[PDB]
Amino acid sequence: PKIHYRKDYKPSGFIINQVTLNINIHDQETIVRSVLDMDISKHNVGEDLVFDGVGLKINEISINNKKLVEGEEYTYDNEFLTIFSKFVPKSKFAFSSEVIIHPETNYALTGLYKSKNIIVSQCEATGFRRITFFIDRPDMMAKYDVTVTADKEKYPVLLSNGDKVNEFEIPGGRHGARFNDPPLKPCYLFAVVAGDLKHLSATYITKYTKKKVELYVFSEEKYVSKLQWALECLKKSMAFDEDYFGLEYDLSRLNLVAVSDFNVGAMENKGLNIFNANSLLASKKNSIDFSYARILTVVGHEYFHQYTGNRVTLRDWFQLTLKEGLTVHRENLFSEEMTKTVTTRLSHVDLLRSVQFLEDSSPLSHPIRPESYVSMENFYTTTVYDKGSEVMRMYLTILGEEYYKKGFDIYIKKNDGNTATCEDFNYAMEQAYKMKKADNSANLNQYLLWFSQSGTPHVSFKYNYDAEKKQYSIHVNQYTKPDENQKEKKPLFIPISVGLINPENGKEMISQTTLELTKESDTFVFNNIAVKPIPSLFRGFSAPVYIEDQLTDEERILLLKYDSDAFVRYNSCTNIYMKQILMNYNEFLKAKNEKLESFQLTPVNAQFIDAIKYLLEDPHADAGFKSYIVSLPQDRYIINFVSNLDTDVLADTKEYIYKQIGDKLNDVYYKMFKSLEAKADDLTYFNDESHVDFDQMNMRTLRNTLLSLLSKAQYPNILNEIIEHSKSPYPSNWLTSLSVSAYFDKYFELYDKTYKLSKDDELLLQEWLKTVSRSDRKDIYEILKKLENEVLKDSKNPNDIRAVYLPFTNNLRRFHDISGKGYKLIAEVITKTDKFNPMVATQLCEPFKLWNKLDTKRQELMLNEMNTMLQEPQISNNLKEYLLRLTNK
Ligand SMILES: CC(C)(C)OC(=O)N[C@H](C(=O)NO)c1ccc(-c2cccc(/C(N)=N/O)c2)cc1
Ligand SMILES: [Zn+2]
Repeated sequence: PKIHYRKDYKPSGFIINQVTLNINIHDQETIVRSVLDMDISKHNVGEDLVFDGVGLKINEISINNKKLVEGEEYTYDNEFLTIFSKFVPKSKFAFSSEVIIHPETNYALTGLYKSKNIIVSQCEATGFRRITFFIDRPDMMAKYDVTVTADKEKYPVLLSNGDKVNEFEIPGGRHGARFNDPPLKPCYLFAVVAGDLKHLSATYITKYTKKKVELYVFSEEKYVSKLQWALECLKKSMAFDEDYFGLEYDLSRLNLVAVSDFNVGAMENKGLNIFNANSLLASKKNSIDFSYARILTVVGHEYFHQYTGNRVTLRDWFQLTLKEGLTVHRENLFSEEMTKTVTTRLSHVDLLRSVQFLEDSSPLSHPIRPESYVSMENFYTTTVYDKGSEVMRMYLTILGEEYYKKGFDIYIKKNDGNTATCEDFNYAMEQAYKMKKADNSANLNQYLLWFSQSGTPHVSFKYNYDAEKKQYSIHVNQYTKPDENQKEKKPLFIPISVGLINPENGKEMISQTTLELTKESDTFVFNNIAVKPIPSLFRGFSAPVYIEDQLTDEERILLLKYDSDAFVRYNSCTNIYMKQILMNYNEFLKAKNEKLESFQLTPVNAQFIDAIKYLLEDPHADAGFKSYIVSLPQDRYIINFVSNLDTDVLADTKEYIYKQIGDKLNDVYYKMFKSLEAKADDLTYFNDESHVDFDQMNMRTLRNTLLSLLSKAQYPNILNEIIEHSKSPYPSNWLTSLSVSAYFDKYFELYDKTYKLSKDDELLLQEWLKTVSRSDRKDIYEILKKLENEVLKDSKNPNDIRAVYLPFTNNLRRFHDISGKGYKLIAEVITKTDKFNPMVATQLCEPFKLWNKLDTKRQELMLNEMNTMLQEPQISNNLKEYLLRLTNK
């Protein structure tokens, strides 16, 4: 297993100036002819000419139109094509080859493959080598001339990068299309699409140069009615980059294409963005509410790549976070601006502190710029993406909006058209930092540690207030636990957005302030503070850290009710919950360990419950925010704070706490559920696909959250509501009716009803599968078997497989069954999947990421299944490398 180190980057000894492709698609095979106009670089030392090439069937390879002979002129081991230096020209030459590939049987969805009746490519990161020979790395920039030929009635629409410069008929019912793309690009941005595609279209006129841009969104004919929202999102995306960053699109046309089989959400191929259907297609009748935020995010994300990734590209894959962290950040700014709801920011903090914090304390922990990799197909992590985005966001927090826009523009203008590294971005940010602090001595050298240091920092606080002096002090400390990446952790540049709240009237006591913590510890002093304040710390979650506020629950309740920052309120509620959870947890744990016949539990803080009621009953309070405060922290967030977690005890803890709050607030819950119905389920714009109300969807979220709480509590005659709910036109509602009916005998009745509603829409059925998978059923294992036999079968669609199993793995009490049958089940699915799609197989490994955090019994159970998987003879390099690192081998 070859290990690539970041320190070992060297430019190639070769140059590829021009690529000329002929891709001829037939039913049983695809013939790929390629001419590479190449040259010798200044770093050449007379080495062999080595091309990447995986799974290629060689018909003929040549140098300068002279046929090459296999044996003494070249060798091919199905991974590398080696041409011995003796036969490699000393100056400009042409390499050519013809290979046969097989998209119809390519189930790994990398390279060229067939998704239902659409031929589609996916080349990032190392997929182009599966199509033809190439030096498959992002710093090999080349021009592209691409011709695609196929059967006309099966594949009337042909697409590739650049301008379509020719269309022509071919004897035998075939046709061809030529695409020339003069600007240089890395090969991972190459794309080709063929199929019977239908489209929606629009023309966008850019803000400053008034350039006309054609916008096309494609899908199969059956789902062409689900394309409208996507087109709107694209328009919104183009406008935002124009308005915020002053950046326009530079090409004449942009195509968006949905396919049913895709490993991730989407891909940013130049002028030809390719989407997982679930991240591009939606209609109000056939999609749940989450689809609309999802499409906005993903469409936006791939668009923003056009600058941060496509025009300014990567030198090497170790710089991945430079285009991904930055593009996610750009997407967050976009989505927060589009939704105008505080839950947008809250949701991505919620995801970070759950999933990413878990990864960062796991054996898989890595910095956002790793020092090494084996399998590139394991490189695209929540750390690189989501922690990366938070690191990119901190630049904005530190600099402020004005100087950030300055710094960002410096980055774009200086690096446009060439490759870049993380240092290039920090440099640009540093220039703005100098201008902001008004001295060229200031620097951001320490900030670079955010790129190299792994692990989540802990930030803790202590306070002093001198009433006579009117002087307030915040003593801050930071620490990162040592791991396998750094034995010794260094202090980071941590920006702490703070406010001081007067507890007597809830007013701000100081102006907007961002504390710059650059040492292991510091003391921040504030003068003329009239009264002892309650500190509002890390507003907007200004740094990706563990926040230890050391506040009393009384202080937290006061912030929850009266603070101005949405995150700090949400975090205060979170912190109150966590304290309660930890307390009830080893009360239950002690009772179990000591086998007590009787024991006591500490009740939920009564004033806390009162504060929740206060906020819920406030008509001006945000519905989305409301849904968060009545929900306990994610299981994967809680696990970060408990050693040897007994999942049964945690389940009992959550049950007690939910019941405690329910016993006091169920009447309030029911009252709100009924009073919210009118506005939440308003059908006024149900048939307007371009009208999306994120506030209204948040109202539905609240109703479905409340209904779930009421159903679990067996609230009087709540089954009546559930039945009525199932008749709602909104899928979010009638799918909710299915899941909440799990606590009643009408479950399988709604099972059949909702299935009949879902079965004729590919994406809707997958949402139905998710709903069933996450149903709180005691017979969930029997139900899964039913899904496998009657619906899933031997589908290789990643959307189907993920829908059936992933939500189930979040069933705390059932997936972590002490028999280990849950671990056994998913491991079977992983091994089965690994035989045709190694990438999705590692995705299915996610439940195991916390294995060393559980109780000793469940640790062993999980470790056994992982070792069983590791011992599969046909295990992929992909899965093997992942499980080896996860199990510390
Ligand atoms: C949700 C979000 C937009 C953040 O991520 C994606 O939907 N896709 C990411 C991305 O950065 N898009 O711009 C993504 C992640 C991994 C990959 C990827 C990496 C390595 C291999 C493959 C591949 N060949 N899949 O079949 C795919 C492609 C896109
Ligand atoms: Zn991306």
